[PDB]
Amino acid sequence: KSASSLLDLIWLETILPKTTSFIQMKMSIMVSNQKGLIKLYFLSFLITIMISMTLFNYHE
Amino acid sequence: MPLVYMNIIMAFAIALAGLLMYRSHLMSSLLCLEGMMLSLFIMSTLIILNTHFTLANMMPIILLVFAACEAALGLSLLVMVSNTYGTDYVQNLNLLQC
Amino acid sequence: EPYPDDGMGYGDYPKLPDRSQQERDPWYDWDHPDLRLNWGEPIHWDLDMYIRNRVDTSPTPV
Amino acid sequence: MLKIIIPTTMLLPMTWMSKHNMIWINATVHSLLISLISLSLLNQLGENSLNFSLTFFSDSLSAPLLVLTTWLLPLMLMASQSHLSKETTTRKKLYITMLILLQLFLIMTFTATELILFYILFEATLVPTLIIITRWGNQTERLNAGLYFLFYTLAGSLPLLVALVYIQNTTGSLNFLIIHYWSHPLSNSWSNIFMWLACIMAFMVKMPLYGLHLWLPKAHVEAPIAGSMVLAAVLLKLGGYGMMRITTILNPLTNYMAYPFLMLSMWGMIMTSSICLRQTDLKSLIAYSSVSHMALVIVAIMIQTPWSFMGATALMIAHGLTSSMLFCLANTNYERVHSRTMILARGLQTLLPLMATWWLMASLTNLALPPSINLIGELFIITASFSWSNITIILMGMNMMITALYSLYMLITTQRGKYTHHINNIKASFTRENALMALHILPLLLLTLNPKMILGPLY
Amino acid sequence: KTLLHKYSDIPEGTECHRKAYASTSIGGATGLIVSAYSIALKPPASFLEGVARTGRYTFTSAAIGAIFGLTSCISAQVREKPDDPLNYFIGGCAGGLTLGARTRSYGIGAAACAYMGLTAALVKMGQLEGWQVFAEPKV
Amino acid sequence: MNPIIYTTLIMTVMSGTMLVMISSHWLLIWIGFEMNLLAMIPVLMKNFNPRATEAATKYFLTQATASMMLMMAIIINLLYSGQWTITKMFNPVAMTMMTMALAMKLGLSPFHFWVPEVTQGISLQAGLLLLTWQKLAPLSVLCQISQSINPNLMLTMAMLSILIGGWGGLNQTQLRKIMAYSSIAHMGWMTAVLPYNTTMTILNLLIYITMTLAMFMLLIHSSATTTLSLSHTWNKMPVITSLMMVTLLSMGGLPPLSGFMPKWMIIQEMTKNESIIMPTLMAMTALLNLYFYMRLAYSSSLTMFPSTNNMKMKWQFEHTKQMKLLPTMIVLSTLVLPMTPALSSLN
Amino acid sequence: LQYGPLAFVLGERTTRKLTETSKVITVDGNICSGKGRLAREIAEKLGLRHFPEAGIHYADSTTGDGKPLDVQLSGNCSLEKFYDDPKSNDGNSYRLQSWLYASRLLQYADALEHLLSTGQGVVLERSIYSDFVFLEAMYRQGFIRKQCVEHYNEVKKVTACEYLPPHVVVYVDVPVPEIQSRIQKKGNPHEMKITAAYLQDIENAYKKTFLPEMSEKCEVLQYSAREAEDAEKVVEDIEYLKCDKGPWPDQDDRTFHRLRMLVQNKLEVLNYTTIPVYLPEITIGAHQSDRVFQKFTELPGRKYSPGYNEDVGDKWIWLK
Amino acid sequence: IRLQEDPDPEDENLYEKNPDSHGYDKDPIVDLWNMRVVFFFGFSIVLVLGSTFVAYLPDYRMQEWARREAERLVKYREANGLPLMESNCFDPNKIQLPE
Amino acid sequence: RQWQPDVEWAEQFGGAVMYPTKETAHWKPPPWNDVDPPKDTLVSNLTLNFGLVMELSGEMV
Ligand SMILES: CCCCCCCCCCCCCCCCCC(=O)OC[C@H](COP(=O)(O)OCCN)OC(=O)CCCCCCCCCCCCCCCCC
Ligand SMILES: CCCCCCCCCCCCCCCCCC(=O)OC[C@H](COP(=O)(O)OCCN)OC(=O)CCCCCCCCCCCCCCCCC
Ligand SMILES: CCCCCCCCCCCCCCCCCC(=O)O[C@@H](COC(=O)CCCCCCCCCCCCCCC)COP(=O)(O)OC[C@H](O)CO
Ligand SMILES: Nc1nc2c(ncn2[C@@H]2O[C@H](COP(=O)(O)OP(=O)(O)OP(=O)(O)O)[C@@H](O)[C@H]2O)c(=O)[nH]1
Repeated sequence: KSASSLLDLIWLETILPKTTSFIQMKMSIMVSNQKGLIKLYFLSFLITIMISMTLFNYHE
Repeated sequence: MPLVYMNIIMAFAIALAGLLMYRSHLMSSLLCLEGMMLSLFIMSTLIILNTHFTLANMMPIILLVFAACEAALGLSLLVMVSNTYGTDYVQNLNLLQC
Repeated sequence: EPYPDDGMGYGDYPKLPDRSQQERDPWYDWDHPDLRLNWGEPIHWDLDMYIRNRVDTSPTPV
Repeated sequence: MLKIIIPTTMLLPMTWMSKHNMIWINATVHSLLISLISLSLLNQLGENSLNFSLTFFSDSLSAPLLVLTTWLLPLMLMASQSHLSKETTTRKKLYITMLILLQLFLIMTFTATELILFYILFEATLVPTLIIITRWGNQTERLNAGLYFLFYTLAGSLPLLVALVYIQNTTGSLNFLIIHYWSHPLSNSWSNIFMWLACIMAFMVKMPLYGLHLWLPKAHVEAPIAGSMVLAAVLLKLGGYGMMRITTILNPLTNYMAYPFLMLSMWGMIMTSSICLRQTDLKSLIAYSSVSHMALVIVAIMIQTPWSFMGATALMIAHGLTSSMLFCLANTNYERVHSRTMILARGLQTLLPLMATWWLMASLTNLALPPSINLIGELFIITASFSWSNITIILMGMNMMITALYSLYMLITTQRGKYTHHINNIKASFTRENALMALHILPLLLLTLNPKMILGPLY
Repeated sequence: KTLLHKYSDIPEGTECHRKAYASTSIGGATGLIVSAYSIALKPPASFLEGVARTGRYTFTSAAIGAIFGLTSCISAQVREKPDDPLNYFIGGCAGGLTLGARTRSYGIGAAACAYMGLTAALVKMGQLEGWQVFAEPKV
Repeated sequence: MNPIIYTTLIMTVMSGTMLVMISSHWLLIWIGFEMNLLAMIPVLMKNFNPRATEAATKYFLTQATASMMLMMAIIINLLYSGQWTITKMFNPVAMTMMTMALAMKLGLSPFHFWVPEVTQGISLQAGLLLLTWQKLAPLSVLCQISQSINPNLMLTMAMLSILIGGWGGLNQTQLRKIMAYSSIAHMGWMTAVLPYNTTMTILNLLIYITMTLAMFMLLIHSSATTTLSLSHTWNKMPVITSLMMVTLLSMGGLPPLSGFMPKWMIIQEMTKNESIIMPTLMAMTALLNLYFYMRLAYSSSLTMFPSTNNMKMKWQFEHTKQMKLLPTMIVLSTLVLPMTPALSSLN
Repeated sequence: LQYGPLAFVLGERTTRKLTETSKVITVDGNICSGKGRLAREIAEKLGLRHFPEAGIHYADSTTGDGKPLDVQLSGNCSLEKFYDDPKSNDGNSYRLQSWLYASRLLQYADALEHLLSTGQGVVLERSIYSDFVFLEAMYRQGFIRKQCVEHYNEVKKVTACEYLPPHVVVYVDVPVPEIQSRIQKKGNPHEMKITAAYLQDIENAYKKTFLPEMSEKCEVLQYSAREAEDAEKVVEDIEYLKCDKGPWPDQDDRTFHRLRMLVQNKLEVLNYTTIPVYLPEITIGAHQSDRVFQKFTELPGRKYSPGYNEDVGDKWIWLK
Repeated sequence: IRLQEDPDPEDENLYEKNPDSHGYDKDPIVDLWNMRVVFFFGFSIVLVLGSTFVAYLPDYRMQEWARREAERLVKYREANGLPLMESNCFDPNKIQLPE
Repeated sequence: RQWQPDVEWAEQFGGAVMYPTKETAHWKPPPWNDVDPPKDTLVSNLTLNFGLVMELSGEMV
């Protein structure tokens, strides 16, 4: 119940390896679901332009 | 930096914002694409004409001859999507979802 | 009846009574006489603990 | 080296252009011959490491591993040649190509003189192994197992690459000699703390350490036998070779930081051997057994005392030859019954008499009786660990008591019992199997006479 | 980096009200950035739904910063040790608890404490020893 | 497309990009970019399918404005400096405009959104030109002006490139889409050291181009576009799948394969500049690239996916394309690691 | 070279060599109606290269020596097995139709390549745009299931769209009772056991679904049994027809360059036939497929590339 | 049916064809040579001849030399009445301690 | 024999998204020939009124 199960095969596998897989996966579904509308793409360009020029103080 | 220079670059800035703020018409975006090269032409001309950079008068025309060349292909691109979709509406310009 | 759903991952495995293989009728025919086990009978989740040469739950007189 | 590396490389075109059926013959011929040549490096001079060229050098630690790897190469050939005899000539030739290439990297890695050159080939061993476990595996979980093995090793190795090049820019050259003679005190500081963690985690994952070890039960069990040996018999020690070399610079920060690793290995080795006390797959039984032995090597390195380093190499070599043996043993049954469950094939001494005897000495070597090299390694660590702390003998011996139960457990469950009634396909053991098993245990008991050769670089 | 200077200028273990309000601003500022992107790539419903999405994203980000700044500073006062990296860990991961509180998931809250606390501790090391992430080209 | 017209149109793109690397005038740099843009659109519209028009429209709409934005910082730099020479920019906001304009011509930051679909829509051969020849012209400008770019802006955009590129590849099916996300991840790799050292950016370029061009236009030899379609190729040409895995493993960068050439050299330079957190996270997310690299190799050669009975027909025939320069290109993209001192030659 | 881009650049036009005798006529009639006989006679009368209807081993005919290979090694489906057990779970029914349709793709590509490389006409028996009516007929009879229909339609949409229709199709109508009589005069035992229901199912969807829509892009001249025997007359009608439909009236060298480039690549013309759509009738598993391929590669002449198999006796193998 | 695959054929009894089968491959004659090569190129020359080479190697990591260097150092040191081995490792006279 | 991928293993990779969700639950995979299905053609022969009605294809009638 412990040792072989719980700690191993459940816990030690769900803390380091699988959680990193889940973290890499939850937003993988996101960053690969762009709706394909040109309006949304160029609107994200506006923000990326706006935040970089002055809001992040990237000029200086 | 005088006011006449400011009004042009600011016009470019608002032209840039409207270009990437696609409404439900590709022609309007193409029209708003038309803004900057004219703003670029105007902005370039005041700089070059003011500073008496005689040879640099090249570039204003050089700017226009090719910056209009995309408009040559862009309009045909617009009529191409309007020959299969029958509409310049950009909401249907998303067939490349997957 | 399956094991209690404590989240331990036991699944739908049957909760056979905690009774060692030592508590088997020796004279009854067994397909695995060294384990007193037949064929296809769903074996205990902890068979390798209640096996003949391990923990035995046979009733002591006292 | 050039005198071992070149013959190893030249086996590659030889096997490819060899005769249709003579591939197994010729490859076995010269791989044994190359191992004989590698016996020449077992000699070491007084204190200076045996140096041949700028890029290649050997010491009293690399050479005992070099002979082990080249001696292993014939063994995987014969063990795997049973089932591989039922596919295309190119497929079989591709396998022998891959073992030859895999061995080639191991020989060049162990004698690498530059730490960067060491890391390049140390991680390069992944590619030959990864394809072995995946392509020629005989299960379905191999697909997930290969990913687990590759990603665990790589996720730890990458910080090492960043850490290694940092030493190059700051200190200068990373030659294993110039590093030793120009050791500077790595003072305690948060940047040095992560410097210590990066240079150590890469080798810890490949040990594996308790917690960073779940790739082993998946990789080793699902891997083919030609692989199932090397992932347990040589390249785990490759992580060991990395530790004993990289810790030349990590002083005195190691003693302040070693505590989480020591407790994880020293306490986890009891838990890992407890898994072996209740297991269902024979391959998994030996796999978790390897973790317990390697965990004992993990703690052994970190005291950084003369006795610990000797017992480290002694157990490191002995376990590899041992754990390789048990995988051959599990292979023989797995071919006859076509399953890995322990209780399915109870009773083998009744049907196979000598197989029980080989199983007896195999389970005895893991039991580590005196004067077997396993015992001569574990005993040295116990004394070194006891000098470090008197309490650890409770944990150190507990495994020694626990390891007796499971090491004899498959002996009782498989051999010593009534033969299973329904099974009827057990055949008299082929003379290949018995000859292979003798090739494993005869050097081990012969090595008992002269432990000085394998005792390490501090004898 | 006016907001970044606003936070880092306040000495550790003092002016906790200023440190908290600076923490809210930094947490608030990143709230607008993520929400504005979310509205852009994913078109919401009518504007009231859009600001509802914007409000939620900003609220969590501000809340994570708010409690983190509070506990990261009072810990230095109470424990009388500002230099320790743990002084950021104990509050750095509590933001993960706050994220779990607004998302209603024990697993995601606990895992976020595992990660955010480590990163928050790492940030303290970065300021202490002299770590640089965007280092200028030196060689 | 009449072959004579097709050859001329590629030559113009050949000429347009070549003009950028040989120009010393800011206008002439913008001059070839517009010609290069003007010539690719017909090349992309090779099949005239509605998807191809979608890809061409997206590519034009994201590149023409970048050339327009390109001209904007040119005059502003002209306004504050008065010289068109390709040199350091003497006005900060112009170069802040410049880096974004050049990058979104390329796509590393959220600017990258056009790369995935546009690659998918166009043909496989057309996808090659966009992804192995269009990355030199913007990099040519960035190499020349690398002296004074803001390190904060460039590295952030490089981080986002490899982080977004690797993450999106995991959830992709069409081999064209994995190609775009793999390219996005690698472009951040090559441009991360761009402010620090320029030689190892060009190192990554030649290294990345060789493997990408080889494995793109080898995929053309397989005549497949989906993971399942690529999976079937083991039965027809198992050598192709075997070669597919070698470059795929090289694509990830596992030593001693030559795909580890850039990743190694990049970490060396960033470490030399005291930037050490930057490479480690940069190296970490490279595992995401390997995962879908490894997944594709799983379905290609490492296992055997089910085939189809009608595919027995293909065994009786053979390919007709002469795989121009293909065979040598795998060799120098998976085995050239021992030739590492060749870095000095690029300087 | 084999009409590469260099060839068309240097002057290898296609419309230059086309003459009015360049026709892609097909003779497609009912089952056992002697349409093959009429197709052969038309070829003899005109300058048309006759292409008899492709079978299971037509691919074998065009490859190697033309010797038919093992049925399992060359299709895995046999026509007579479908006759005896049309409802067998082995899927020999749909596999027979699907492989035959792929054989039709090769037949069309060979006809188009010869037509566009020599200018000679071609007469076909049951061209590409014919197999779909039997698939529908076999579907309604119940020999195959619905999922066979959608898959086959998927092949038709993906592949046949890339090709172009015939000039004027020749149709032969012979009544089903006479066809059921015509099967008996043959005497091949697998050919008697076929029911009149399937024969009827062939004919009704024929006149409802092949003649109507092909008529739009290619005229149809019906020839019943009495005029199916007539062959001198039928040539006159096809000569008195200008083919004002399809793309032939507006076909140029540019599209012909693309058409020959794709057709010459025999792999490409059926590259889209092996869609990863997995059907129980068509999906050969990994072990079975691998074993058959080993059988294929061990065969003579196929071990290496054509002209490079030293087993057959290709000399100079070290210098080619 | 779903899939068209041949099942697991069998586990070929290698002993059945040749009763003296050796367990290396199908073909007897090469298989007979297979022990003749693994035994000859194994036990004979890398195990027996291998052992004699390593066991009789020229002395490894000189000890009997170091054992030799003991007696004259101790004999010299004890005979003239000087402690047989000094506490300090390196000469301390030339050591310049800080301040 | 060693385990080999079956049809149920291929369906995992066969979808338009490797790891599907509620958003991708209806995303149809792209057509295999990459030619998306042509929708209804948008051509309108304006019935000209004269005075005789006229049905034109472009300019010519
Ligand atoms: C010492 C100085 C600083 C002191 C203060 C501490 C730092 C500031 C506060 C913490 C900032 C980092 C923590 C995350 C903040 C944003 C959280 C957020 O947006 O949560 C909402 C949402 C989570 O849920 P969601 O994924 O949308 O799924 C459910 C949908 N119904 O998530 C989203 O909608 C967005 C997607 C997930 C999050 C993406 C990453 C956001 C953070 C990026 C790094 C910010 C670093 C800031 C600090 C350093 C720079 C100043
Ligand atoms: C660095 C890490 C490792 C990187 C490489 C790893 C490679 C394998 C990785 C796994 C790949 C997936 C699993 C196996 C896939 C097999 C692919 C394949 O096509 O297999 C079947 C095929 C059949 O063989 P066939 O194509 O007919 O060619 C026979 C030789 N003419 O087989 C083949 O096509 C194979 C053909 C092999 C040809 C070998 C040629 C040898 C030449 C030797 C020259 C010797 C010169 C000696 C000179 C001496 C003096 C100096
Ligand atoms: C998968 C998660 C990680 C698994 C475990 C990996 C090992 C744990 C440690 C992680 C960090 C490894 C990277 C080490 C880089 C080289 C270390 C070294 O040589 O020490 C330097 C210290 O290294 C660092 O500063 C960086 C390492 C510390 C941790 C921060 C980055 C790593 C953690 C985040 C990325 C990895 C985690 C995964 C993310 C998805 C010394 O330089 P310095 O700081 O003194 O520089 C001079 C001056 O003082 C200022 O620079
Ligand atoms: N599945 C399938 N079977 C076909 C096709 N064309 C012909 N067959 C079969 O071919 C077999 C033999 O040819 P028949 O149909 O008897 O005759 P035919 O060649 O069409 O015409 P005749 O030459 O007049 O006899 C029959 O069993 C047909 O069903 C086709 O397109 N698909």
